[PDB]
Amino acid sequence: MRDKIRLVSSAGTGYFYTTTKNKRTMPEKMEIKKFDPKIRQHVIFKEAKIK
Amino acid sequence: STKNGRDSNPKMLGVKVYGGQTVTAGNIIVRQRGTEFHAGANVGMGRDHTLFATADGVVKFEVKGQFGRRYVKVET
RNA sequence: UAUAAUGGGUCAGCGACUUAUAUUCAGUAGCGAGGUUAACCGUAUAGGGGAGCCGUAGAGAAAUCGAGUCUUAAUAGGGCG
RNA sequence: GAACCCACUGUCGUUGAAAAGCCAGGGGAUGACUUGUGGAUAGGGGUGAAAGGCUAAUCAAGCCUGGUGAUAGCUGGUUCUCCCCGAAAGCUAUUUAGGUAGCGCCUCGGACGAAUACCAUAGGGGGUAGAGCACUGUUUCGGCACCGAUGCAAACUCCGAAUACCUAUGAGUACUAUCCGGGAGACAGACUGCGGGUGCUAACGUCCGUAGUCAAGAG
RNA sequence: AUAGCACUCUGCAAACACGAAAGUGGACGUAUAGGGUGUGAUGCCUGCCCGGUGCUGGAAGGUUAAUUGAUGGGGUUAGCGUAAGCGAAGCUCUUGAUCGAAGCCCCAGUAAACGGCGGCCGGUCCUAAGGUAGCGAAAUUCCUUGUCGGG
RNA sequence: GAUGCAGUGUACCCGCGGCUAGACGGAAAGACCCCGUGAACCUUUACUGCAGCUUGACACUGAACUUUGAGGUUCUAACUCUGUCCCGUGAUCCGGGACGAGGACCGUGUCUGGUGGGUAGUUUGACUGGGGCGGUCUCCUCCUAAAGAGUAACGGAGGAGUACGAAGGUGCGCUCAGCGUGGUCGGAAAUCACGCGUAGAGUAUAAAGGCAAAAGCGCGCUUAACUGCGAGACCCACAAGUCGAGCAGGUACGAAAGUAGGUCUUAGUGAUCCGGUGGUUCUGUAUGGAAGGGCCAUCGCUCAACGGAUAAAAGGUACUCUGGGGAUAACAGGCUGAUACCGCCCAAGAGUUCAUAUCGACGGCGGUGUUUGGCACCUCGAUGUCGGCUCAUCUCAUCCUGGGGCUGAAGCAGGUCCCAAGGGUAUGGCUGUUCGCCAUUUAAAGAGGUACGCGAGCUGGGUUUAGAACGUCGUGA
RNA sequence: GCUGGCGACCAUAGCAAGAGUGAACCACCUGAUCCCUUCCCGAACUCAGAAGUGAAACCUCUUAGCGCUGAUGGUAGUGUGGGAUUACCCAUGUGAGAGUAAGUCAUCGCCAGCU
Repeated sequence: MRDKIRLVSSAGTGYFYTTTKNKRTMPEKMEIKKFDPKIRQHVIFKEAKIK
Repeated sequence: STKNGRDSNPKMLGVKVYGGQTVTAGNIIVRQRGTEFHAGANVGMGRDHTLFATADGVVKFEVKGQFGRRYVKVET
């Protein structure tokens, strides 16, 4: 089925979100703007292994 | 051996506050699977078609409009 | 259950909700913002012995604060007091 | 074929003369034979030409004493008197279904009184009984899938009650309602009427809803 | 149970059994002996299958234990740094390269080892192989009191 | 299934010899059946240990020569001898001494891999019109469900254990399906144009409730599929679950008023424990650190017997045992009467013609309580039997004998129906039989009830304990 | 008394057929230069304008044609008490659906233009 992934803040705070993804239709790494409560700003979040 | 024998848990739907009763803001008026009743004045609608009151007042049911829809509203 | 469901042949004697410790609630008595000693000593139910226990303040996982405290960027809102 | 060693058939005996026998018949009877005395093998061990047989009238693990007053959601029993109140056999969960736990129902104490109920009036939503064919299916006869007549439906509805249920106001009657604590029992129900599923419109049948009686109630 | 038959193990401080050990039986015996297993005088005999499990013999290929401890990463402090921070040695926590047997995987033989000896409509599929002699309504046959003959 | 209840019939009080129909007679807390998170013993490719057997490493354990860390040859001094001789000694034990044969092997201790029903402790679910076999166990939709909510059955029907970075947000924009005309291939039905009536289309997916500000269908830009919360409600044993205006911060789309805390909604799920990863102004066993713990976020369940007994578990008992149940089965009784048997109504037709002498299709209505069944009310601190023997008693739906009506009744016989229960009503062969077939009789060899009459009156051949064998099933018990 | 816009209401108010309206308003109407526009098209959206027409369209009027509304009486059902068990009857209260008579070619409010 759909695999689990983390989206990690690019500000270096360590904050992250979790979501699912279809690996077949989405081979590339995901990148999306999200809110970061640690710095209270919107920044880009990038995909990472959920481990 | 039968292939039947299943059923789902009850959901407790229906009208919770009838015409003439007084409500406070936030009170749930109708629980409904679809939109059998529509939201009138001072009444809001949730993501599952629940109708709730947004102000204090008295509940009132009616039939209105060109489609003959059933409306519920709150009079302050 | 008259039951054709159980038990008793009859009499006399014996035969089954206890004891210790801890805890909670209710009565009752003493003292009362305080109450009370344990082991022990004591020719000993007395008198000494205040270590300790309960009550007198909560919040928070905790460090910490304290009639407030926790969460939160927030003195906003909210939870326990 | 006698003694001796066995135990194939039948009668009797069965609180026997006898906790395995008597009587009449039966088998072996120089052999893998019978028997006396004294020794050896001890309990998950012994011995067994093997039947789980025998091991002191006890054997799919001897007897005795200790652990020991083993554990038993099971069965039985539980002893003097009077006064007041008074249930349940349901829901949920359970290696759970004849056990138990929380809630529902009982009782006692405290707080607090009309916040409670019956009835009248006023407001309100419904999709059942009945009915119908406008949808979904199904049905008969005509005309040309449609048109005219004609029926049916728990999972059809253009319709649609009586009762039930919620709220507000009010007279009269009544220790009513609610909150906080101590103690429970109960969680195998039965029949009758009404509305139904199942069964054959069978059952003192079975499973639900609703009321009465029994349970726990005599005349 | 039995005489007879067969298989198999045992080279003697025998295999095997009892026992914690010492030791004892086997046996004061020595493969024409001793233990285990199956069959059961005698006559005629004793068919096919080594795919499975077991047993026997090979292989040094793959896998793997204790032992060993190469590398890598942390903790701590002398010192270096305005500070952040950096930081040898010494102790210490951890990681785990290399070496490493039997067994197992692999290859053959063995049925008087445990076992197996078919299906679906002459054909076909599938097997390791598809029942030889002899016997058969039987201590084995449901249908069944099969059918025929004798009494 | 009544000596003791109701109605009624009969009956003066009390022994003795006999008898066994009843006192669900006495005897043994049923052994069959089921239950208990009972027991014992047995089996195995159930789970988990251990003995035994076996492998390697280290120690006891030494020396001298070789070859490509390992292998080889030789030696003796550790160690072995259930080999010879001598002494203790009068001794087939034992010890010391002298030889001989072996020898750094064998063997033993610690550690370690393998094998291991030899032995040991245990497990092997529940519901269930008895139990077993079969099916089911959690979630969603409809009906049953009696117009609020809720409501059971091994009642009637269907779905789920997902999908999507767009199929989410926003601004702007657009309406389906069907039929009829014409128009190349092209038609039943591809696309084009124009009309008619009309929600019958669609909504990722099952059904239901919905859907014009469309919740249906396109395009541009985007990440609100955000962080901290949250007045107030619904539902509810708990644990859980659901809706939500509004406030603060940072965003997206619009000129703007504004809309957005995933998708029309209701299924797409798993508590606690134990661990893993990121962050942290928490703690840190003398002190400074650190290890470990806490808090916030997140990962590992067909724990599907889905409130999840353990990290880890199958069978046999006819060799059996204990505590219980008539809460629950097999026999007989009871209720019922689908089935069974018997009777009646209508009558197509058959009967040379003629429905009704005698049969009678398609349909309909009852009776009985002899069959096969349904239920689980009595009995599990016992109601203890398939057939035969002995002895019976009642019913009539009559087998014989008796009396009659009709006849397709010449006579003799026969057929059918009505009345009638006084009496009577076979012996053998085969088989455990009841039954059945067969042989020969008789006026006839009737059908039923009585705990399928009768075992405290007899038997014990069958079934149903423990022994043994064959076929077949199982690895095995 | 007409026209336009925005509401109340949602068929007694709707459909259908027939007939009228150009002074103003509205509607078609001209072309496409700039703003803007079509998965192509000035067809729609948009801009710049009045040479033509009330043809179409929208409004207004007439008609019971289709549709819609709809009594009274009776029948079915039903709460309480009683009598019976193929699901009825009596007392008392309540009372449909269908069908019949009949009705209907709506009625109001705010603002702005023209007579």
